[PDB]
Amino acid sequence: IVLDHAFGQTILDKKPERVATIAWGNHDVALALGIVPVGFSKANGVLPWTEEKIKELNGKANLFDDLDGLNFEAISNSKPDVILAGYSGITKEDYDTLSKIAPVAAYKSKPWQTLWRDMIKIDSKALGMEKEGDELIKNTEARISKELEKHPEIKGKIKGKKVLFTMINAADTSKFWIYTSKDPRANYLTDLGLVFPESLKDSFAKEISAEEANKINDADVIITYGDDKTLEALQKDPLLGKINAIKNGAVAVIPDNTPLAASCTPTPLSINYTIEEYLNLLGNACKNA
Repeated sequence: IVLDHAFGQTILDKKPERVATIAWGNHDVALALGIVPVGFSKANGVLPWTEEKIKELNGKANLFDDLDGLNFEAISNSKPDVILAGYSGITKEDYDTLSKIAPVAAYKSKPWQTLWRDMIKIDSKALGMEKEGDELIKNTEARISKELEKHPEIKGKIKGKKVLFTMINAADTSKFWIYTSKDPRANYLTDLGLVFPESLKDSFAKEISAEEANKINDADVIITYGDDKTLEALQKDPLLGKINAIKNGAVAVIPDNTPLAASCTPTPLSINYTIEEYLNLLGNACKNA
């Protein structure tokens, strides 16, 4: 197997008997394909849906201690035939260091800029299951499509609505992050029927000033990580409270440090697990748009 990526070409094992994954989501792609990794990146350490699939494949979860950074000794100790990194933020040196252990399936373009469909495409190809990658993508799309046609009143409230995904901190509202269309969590919203406003363009996210906030003023609905005081807080903000979607209360707050929060960057396993919960949260927010 030949694989082209941001760092060149990778000769991969057609039948990898031992699979390691790093970064976010990559393990879910392997797992959704019936492969239990010999080790995958510990999450901030396993999400409910990742555990559910591991159990269903009669496996156990082996975790790399990837919090402070890549654990090169851990990945090496698991003895992989392939390292899945289709969605990751690896640097040129990361790729080189990792390549001394096993062939690496890196992202195609730039760090942290891989849509959930491409993540499957790269990770499945690196496992010698490119055709099965097609089916996984199709099955995942079917799950999304049948959820929206299943609840036409939620579909009706959210379709056509312009949306921005943000990271806002109540501690500091002078600066906040906007996720771009190259970000998997933002682009996922377009799979749901939402659209991007005219003020979005590259990177996966960009810092913006609250003065530049009137550029985000053409969004119908806003999504951000937060808590039960987030919306009330943003409405109280001298500048951010003047924004359309915030003023209207059309803000979808994803509870920070919950499984729902992690699923925002979608995998076929996470989508299958949290889409009802995610649509319900979006549905109510878009009611205020």
